[PDB]
Amino acid sequence: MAEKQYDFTHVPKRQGNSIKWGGKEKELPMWIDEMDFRIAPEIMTSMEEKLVAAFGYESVPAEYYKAVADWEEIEHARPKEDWCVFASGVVPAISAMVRQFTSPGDQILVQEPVYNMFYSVIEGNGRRVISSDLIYESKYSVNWADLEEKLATPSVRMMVFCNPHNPIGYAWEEEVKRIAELCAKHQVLLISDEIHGDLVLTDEDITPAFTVDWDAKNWVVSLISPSKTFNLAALHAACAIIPNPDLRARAEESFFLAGIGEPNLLAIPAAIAAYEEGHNWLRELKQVLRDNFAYAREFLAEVPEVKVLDSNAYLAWVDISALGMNAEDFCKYLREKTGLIISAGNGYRGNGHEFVRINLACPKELVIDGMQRLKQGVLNLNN
Amino acid sequence: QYDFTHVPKRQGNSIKWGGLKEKELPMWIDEMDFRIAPEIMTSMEEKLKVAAFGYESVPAEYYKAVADWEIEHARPKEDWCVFASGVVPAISAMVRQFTSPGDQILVQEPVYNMFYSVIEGNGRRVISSDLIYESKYSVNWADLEEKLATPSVRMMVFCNPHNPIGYAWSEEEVKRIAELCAKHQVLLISDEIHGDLVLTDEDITPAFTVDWDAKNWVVSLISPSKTFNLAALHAACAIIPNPDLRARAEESFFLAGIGEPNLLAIPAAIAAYEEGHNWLRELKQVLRDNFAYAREFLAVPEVKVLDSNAYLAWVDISALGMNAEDFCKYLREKTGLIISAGNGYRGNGHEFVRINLACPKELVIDGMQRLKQGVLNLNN
Ligand SMILES: C=CC[S@](=O)C[C@H](N)C(=O)O
Repeated sequence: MAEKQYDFTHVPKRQGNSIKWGGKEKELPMWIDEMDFRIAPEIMTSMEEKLVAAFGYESVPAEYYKAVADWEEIEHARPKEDWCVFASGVVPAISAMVRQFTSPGDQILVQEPVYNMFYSVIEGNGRRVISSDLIYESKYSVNWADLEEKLATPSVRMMVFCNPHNPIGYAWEEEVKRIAELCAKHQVLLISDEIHGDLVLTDEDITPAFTVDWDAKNWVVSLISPSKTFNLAALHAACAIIPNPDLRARAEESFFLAGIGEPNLLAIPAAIAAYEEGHNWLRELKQVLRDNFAYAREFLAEVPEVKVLDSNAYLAWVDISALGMNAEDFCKYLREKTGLIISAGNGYRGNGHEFVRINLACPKELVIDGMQRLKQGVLNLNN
Repeated sequence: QYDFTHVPKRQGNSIKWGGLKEKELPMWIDEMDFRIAPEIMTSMEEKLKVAAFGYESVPAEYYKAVADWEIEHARPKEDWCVFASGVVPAISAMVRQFTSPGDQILVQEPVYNMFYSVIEGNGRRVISSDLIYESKYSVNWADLEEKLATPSVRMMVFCNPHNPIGYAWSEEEVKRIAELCAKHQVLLISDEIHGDLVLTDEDITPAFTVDWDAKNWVVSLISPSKTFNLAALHAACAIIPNPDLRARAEESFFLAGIGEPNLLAIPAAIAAYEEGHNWLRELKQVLRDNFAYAREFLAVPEVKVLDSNAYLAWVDISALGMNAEDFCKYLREKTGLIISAGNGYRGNGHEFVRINLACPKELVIDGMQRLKQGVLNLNN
């Protein structure tokens, strides 16, 4: 092969409070959205240098927005640094922007099936989910007429738009300006969560919503973070990109009010290192991930009873309807007999009750064992 | 056994130290100029070597560390305990969950200015039963009960030990307040983030210790952040005896996005609560020393360091007849010493300065001379 500068073979050893690896003998979790790779050693170096030995209150330096705008220029479209505001997390920032830009009672449009934490922060904040469901016929599709009639609804004040879309792994262009343009037209804030934007495995690119014509650029917020990209979920560093100057200043005051406007001790130095010294680690990763998807899509093509969707952005969305069993029970039964743990599609709503989600961001050895645990689980049902 | 003489060299984005002029001495904002406990430090660099930082739950050891630590004071039941990334944000979330917009929320002015940000910024209304200032503050118990009895007063933010006065309330006072709140079905939020830093052996009585008339109406908030110089760790704990109250506050932490620990919060905090007793014992001796050196030097008799039993020195400048802000502004100007104006704390704060003493005695030396220097140029 072409020798990889960095280690994509060795599974980090987590402490016992890890959600993914914490709490049975010979069990294999591929459900929760975090990698099983060591982070880039260039980020590790930045973290270690910061650990000054006194960790008092921290401000957000102009060097953070500069690394952010640079990464987005080099890897995708350069935002203005003035557009940027730090927040400690994507979902935290959404939740605060729900509380800031909508009222209790207001509806918030999503596209089911979608990341299950969207429902929690909309419903838990006393707003109401409305969905222009995604049409499934081995691809999903947008019922645009149904999308427009929901946006025009007076009580529909926000669209939370997954770009690219978890869990179907779909990277939306042109579709994104339409969506922006329809939001603007009906005066609906478009919140573009782009947390998976860097992990497009095809060289299709994501279209950040902040790049839309000024006709609609005043109705958009893009959210990025290094977190899913460099395996730093617990770093609590994200970035809202908000061109409308009043919008942005109001987002920022609510981040403060919520307690998610100030960086923790490593959020600044590690994020800057990722955004400025992480291109080469990512490019290599993307080769390991492409290789894992190929291996998995190919092996499942041994299990004809399931149908993987055509992804274009590391999670595999797998159609298990043929087994004629509910994904919650399948995932339960599959676990108890094989020790493989994958995430049932129920929680993602839409047609999720027919699907399962398998996280392939792990060394190939675990992709093999995983896929084959899955084949075992299927074989036992037919016997 | 531990270093309290050399000031950590911060990166450029420190609030306290970032972007200061030459020859400027920051003694205003509440973080220390000491390196942290090596045992804490250790746990941080071990966690880092994991080299992958995905989602972390809160382990029961975190609540056991917290209960064991509370040796220092009172043992909360481990089930009562709920992680949140910080004290003020959990105050912010409990305001939104437990009151309605327009409701009133009672402080005892003068108090820590962040209490007004979270009360007013959430569209709630501040009402104060001012503490009666007579070189010390006292409580008007008649006034406090009338206000708590007002139907639109739904909550009370109680600072215990009370910042900026530096006063750790009596077991008597603490339970009397909890009885009145419960009498009048007002929720009592006990900010106890300074409880580990009472300089006298006069220990804090955490609101969670009050008995079952009123234990159902209390919430205690603690945190290693002030004690161990960890404001950027984002690790804290709410102690909430009432379980239906506890379950609700927990879902409000999760929606605010403060209910989940960062990559360091859990192991550093467990390190602090399990092994930081000796480090802290030695910190407190450094602080009684600098408090001692501070009051004797100022006794500047036109100012009055009033009796603090817990490291921010609340200094009365009423005899110089100068507004705190205009004073602290003029001080920074000619002398370079930066100190917190009392105005932001409301009450009678505009006649007081707050002075941070958690720095090596040499910086305390330099600051006190600077302050005296200032007081003399006003008279020339
Ligand atoms: C604790 C359960 C919710 S979990 O942390 C959300 C995560 N991105 C996932 O992939 O499920």
